[PDB]
Amino acid sequence: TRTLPPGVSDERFDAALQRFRDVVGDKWVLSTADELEAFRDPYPVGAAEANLPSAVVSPESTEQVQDIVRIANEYGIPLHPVSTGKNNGYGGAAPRLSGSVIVKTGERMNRILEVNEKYGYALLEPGVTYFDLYEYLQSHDSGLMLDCPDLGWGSVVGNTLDRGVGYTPYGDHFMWQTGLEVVLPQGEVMRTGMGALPGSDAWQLFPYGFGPFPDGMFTQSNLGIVTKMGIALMQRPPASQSFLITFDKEEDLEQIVDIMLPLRINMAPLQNVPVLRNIFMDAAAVSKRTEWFDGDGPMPAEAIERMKKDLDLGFWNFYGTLYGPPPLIEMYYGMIKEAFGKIPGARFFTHEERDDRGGHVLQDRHKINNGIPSLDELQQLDWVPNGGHIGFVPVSAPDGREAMKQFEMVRNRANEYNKDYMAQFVIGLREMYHVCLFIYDTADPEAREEILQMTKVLVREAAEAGYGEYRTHNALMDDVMATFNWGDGALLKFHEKIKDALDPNGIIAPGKSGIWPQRFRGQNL
Amino acid sequence: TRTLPPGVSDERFDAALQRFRDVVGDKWVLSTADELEAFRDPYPVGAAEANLPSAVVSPESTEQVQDIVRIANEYGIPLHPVSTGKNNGYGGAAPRLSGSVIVKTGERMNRILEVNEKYGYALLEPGVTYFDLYEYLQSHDSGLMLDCPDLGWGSVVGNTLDRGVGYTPYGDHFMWQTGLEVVLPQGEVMRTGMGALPGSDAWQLFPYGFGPFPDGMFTQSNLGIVTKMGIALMQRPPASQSFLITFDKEEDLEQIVDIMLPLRINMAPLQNVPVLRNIFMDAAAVSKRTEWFDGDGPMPAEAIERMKKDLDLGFWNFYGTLYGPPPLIEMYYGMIKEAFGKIPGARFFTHEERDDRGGHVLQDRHKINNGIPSLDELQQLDWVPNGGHIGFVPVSAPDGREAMKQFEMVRNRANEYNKDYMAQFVIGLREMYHVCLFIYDTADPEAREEILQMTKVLVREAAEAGYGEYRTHNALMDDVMATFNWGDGALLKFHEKIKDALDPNGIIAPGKSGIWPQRFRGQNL
Ligand SMILES: Cc1cc2nc3c(=O)[nH]c(=O)nc-3n(C[C@H](O)[C@H](O)[C@H](O)COP(=O)(O)OP(=O)(O)OC[C@H]3O[C@@H](n4cnc5c(N)ncnc54)[C@H](O)[C@@H]3O)c2cc1C
Ligand SMILES: Cc1cc2nc3c(=O)[nH]c(=O)nc-3n(C[C@H](O)[C@H](O)[C@H](O)COP(=O)(O)OP(=O)(O)OC[C@H]3O[C@@H](n4cnc5c(N)ncnc54)[C@H](O)[C@@H]3O)c2cc1C
Ligand SMILES: COc1cc(/C=C/CO)cc(OC)c1O
Ligand SMILES: COc1cc(/C=C/CO)cc(OC)c1O
Ligand SMILES: [Ca+2]
Ligand SMILES: [Ca+2]
Ligand SMILES: [Ca+2]
Repeated sequence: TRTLPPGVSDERFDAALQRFRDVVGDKWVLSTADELEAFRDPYPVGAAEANLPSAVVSPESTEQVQDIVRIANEYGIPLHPVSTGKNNGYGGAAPRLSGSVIVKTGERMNRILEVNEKYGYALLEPGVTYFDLYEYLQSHDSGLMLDCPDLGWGSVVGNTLDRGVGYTPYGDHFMWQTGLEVVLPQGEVMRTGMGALPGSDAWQLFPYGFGPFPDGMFTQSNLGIVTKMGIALMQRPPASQSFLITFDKEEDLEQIVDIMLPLRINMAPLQNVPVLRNIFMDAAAVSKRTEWFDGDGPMPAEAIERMKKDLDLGFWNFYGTLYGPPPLIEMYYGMIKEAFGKIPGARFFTHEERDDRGGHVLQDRHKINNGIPSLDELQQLDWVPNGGHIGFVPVSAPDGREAMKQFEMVRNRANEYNKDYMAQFVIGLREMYHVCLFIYDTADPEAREEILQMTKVLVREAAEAGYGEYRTHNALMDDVMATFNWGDGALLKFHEKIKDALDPNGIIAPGKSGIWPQRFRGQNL
Repeated sequence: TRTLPPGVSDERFDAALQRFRDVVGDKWVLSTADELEAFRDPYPVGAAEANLPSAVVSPESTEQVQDIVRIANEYGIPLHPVSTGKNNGYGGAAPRLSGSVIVKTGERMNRILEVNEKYGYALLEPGVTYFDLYEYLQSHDSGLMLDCPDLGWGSVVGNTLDRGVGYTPYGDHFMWQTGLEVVLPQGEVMRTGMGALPGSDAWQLFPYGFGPFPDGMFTQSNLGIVTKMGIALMQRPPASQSFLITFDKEEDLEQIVDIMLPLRINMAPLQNVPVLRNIFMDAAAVSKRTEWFDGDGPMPAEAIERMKKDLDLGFWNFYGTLYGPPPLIEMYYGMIKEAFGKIPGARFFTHEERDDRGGHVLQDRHKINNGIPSLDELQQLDWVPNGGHIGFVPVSAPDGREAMKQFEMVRNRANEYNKDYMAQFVIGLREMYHVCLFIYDTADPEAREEILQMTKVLVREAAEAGYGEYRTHNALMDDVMATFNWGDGALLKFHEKIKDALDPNGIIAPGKSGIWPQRFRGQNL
């Protein structure tokens, strides 16, 4: 065929593409199947085609984004805005609504607009990756550090707008977000916070501004195209130390979480964001499945014990990092060794104590936790051939028995659909993100379908136990919004009413987070 | 004359009140001149009458709130929701729009719904004062501590909904707000975050839920009536120590702020929210103006010197608190002494070192910063007869020169309108609230008119320098919103579209933060 926006003829789409070319330059409008292939989900879900873009437009300026949005309103073209488009696990760059035009802001709006060393912040355009920001801070001998997710090729801005997270004390990216500039769905531009007071220098010093705080309405959202975003940057501490605790039993998870909470809730001695990764997650970072089990179905217990023995890891591996003067590091590490020492079999290693293959993960977290971006986690996709992943991430109370129950519910479905269960518990002050990566052969349509069906059952199963996900893939967005339905869907009704108010023609990423504007509500897609 | 809602007849109002009576009980609907006098602004601003309530309704439950809002929609009666209604300095309980009915949620909805010791949170109704919650924590041998403003008789919820602040590490109340329940302007009820997932234990554990993050839109806002709100509660540390640094010269302000920033930006050694108060603010807390000066206008230099000598305080007095094991306190306090000691005339005191009258402020801060509510600061209102105050609170970069120019700018105008300039800088990580309390004789019409015209001038002057206010009085909300006018007022136009979409009848607190629903837009008020 040719992929087209819903309701839009071949003819009117050709016209609108030429309007875009007049705004951005012919170079920067892609509309052919060979050109669009790189903007498909690199980790596709389900057997069938889905989430197909009709074109890709790369603007160079806030002004060009306005003009793009005006043209889109004139023609009823839907727009999916991305920064770097690296949302792998949740859809890649692909739109939720098939036929949408991707607006890749970060291809050319990729400039670092300010890094302020005195007050510790940055003012960024969407194309700035973590690597770009790191090389800038290194170049200018900065005293600041950034906060990055596991992979460095994403966007500081784009990750924030999906409320992603990293692992330093500044790991809640949306919390340290300060000021943004946004083009609203009919082309008007707006600045939040002290940016709305012209001549203020405090756009990136004071988040709230005056009046209703709106910045949160542009995260996991479709109320506009963000063109600038500010973010706080932490001073680098004078030293740091990273550590691993290996735990032998699957059932250790309960005592691990329970001892952790008192050590974490006051942000000391667990100063950073700890991660609790199972042996499958760690083995996937350093080895192929076939090294351990070349056979059929779920991995047997003896192969698991071989994994743990060969890598000298446990079933549960705790990674953390301490910052500050060396005496403060010694004391805190002492408190952490005494507390988790009560769990029989716990073994402790610093980042200076492990140079084997099993310690490759520890060395990678020691980078990530010190604001040094990395791609070594890509090695996880070599667990199986042509590997891809989807993120199933329920929220869990920092309680041992609730975690244990989430672990068991998920592994039981994992086995049923013949998929390994790799887990990374990402631990905040009072909440945990229970990251379930399902790694699968993207060239196998049967595997792709099992992944769709399995995660659709897990969304439902988790919700029936009172567990929701914080973030999800294009293919699960409707399902996941449907679980947040207290008061006969009051939350969704709220978002719809606001969407239709700011977006009367229904242009911006329809269906993002399950939020469709009037003209699409009631169809399949 | 009877105070009536705009456009509502005497007969339609009387029917509407009776319907209110059928919902909450006849006891809980005040409407006579005598019953209303107590709900007028206790610190009135300007000579003229303004902000008059037409009635006060006191609901017992969320369901009654819903019914109140439905009746209001049917009769076009505007509703000013408040919790305890002690927003003194900003209007008290008085509505922005005269003729509004106050919905005082806190009078009967005053119950603590949950205090969770393990995860450290509260779930509260709007009527829970800081004293009430402190009493609960004391009776239950709680290991938690709250965070309170200077006056403990206000609402934890209400203060949060105006983005008020306290002085412990949890001093940013909105940040630690986690979950709320709200009756939207047409009577439907909604829960944010994990509260939207039926059966989740995580409403007060994970703030964001899924999809766009809305809770900020209900702060300093008129998009609904809030009926429940959660907030995180910090663990009480094993020890604390408060301290006072006195600085001799007016001109020291610049050096105090510039030495302060590097000790504050990493939240250590300045772990709490330091305040920097001037000698008038400290004298007003412990003495009357006439103890220093009886006569003509601004206070002369000899008299200021008498206050400093008699109270053993400086012109600028810096108050902080340290928390933790005594080794840590001592380390941090040694760092604070070594840095600020570089300013000639700096003098240092811990809370155990001063039992004189000048030390009463230090001892009050020592309570506040340890989560112990107080009404001692009410004494500042005895500076002059029939004392009242208004909060003019521009935001400042944490920069000595910026602080100095704000100080000079406000003092010049204070002099010009024959008022004393009481200052309390409230110091965040990257920003300062420059609290300018103007204390005045509320019974004197010319004094009230001076307050109105001086602060009108100050809003305009500050914004011409690139400064805005974080919070303001009823009388200044249109002037302050008007300064945030980047891109031809994009911010206010964004808020009005949301306002008109969730409040089609224009019911909830019209004019709050200068946001007026369409049916009032264009008129005087
Ligand atoms: C092995 C692996 C590990 C991972 N680890 C982590 C981790 O530790 N933490 C984590 O957070 N994620 C993690 N992820 C997920 C993903 O890699 C990152 O979150 C990634 O940074 C998101 O993609 P991005 O930065 O390119 O954002 P984008 O793809 O550019 O944006 C994501 C979404 O935000 C919205 N958006 C983006 N830009 C705009 C804009 N200008 N205007 C409006 N809306 C916009 C759109 O909805 C878009 O689809 C991991 C993924 C994998 C496969
Ligand atoms: C001497 C002095 C010192 C002060 N110090 C401080 C200080 O340190 N910190 C500080 O923050 N303030 C301070 N203030 C300001 C004020 O006294 C307090 O902030 C006070 O706690 C606010 O009043 P309240 O808690 O009763 O809230 P309320 O008056 O009950 O509510 C405040 C506002 O929030 C909104 N609101 C409240 N409840 C609801 C609801 N249920 N639904 C919808 N909207 C709602 C309304 O717009 C309402 O007017 C001070 C004032 C004085 C005079
Ligand atoms: C903490 O959030 C995430 C962490 C991770 C961590 C992956 C490491 O195996 C992945 C994600 O999406 C695919 C996330 O959203
Ligand atoms: C920090 O916020 C405020 C502090 C204060 C502190 C007053 C102490 O004199 C007052 C306010 O409004 C009147 C505030 O909004
Ligand atoms: Ca338990
Ligand atoms: Ca009923
Ligand atoms: Ca300076």
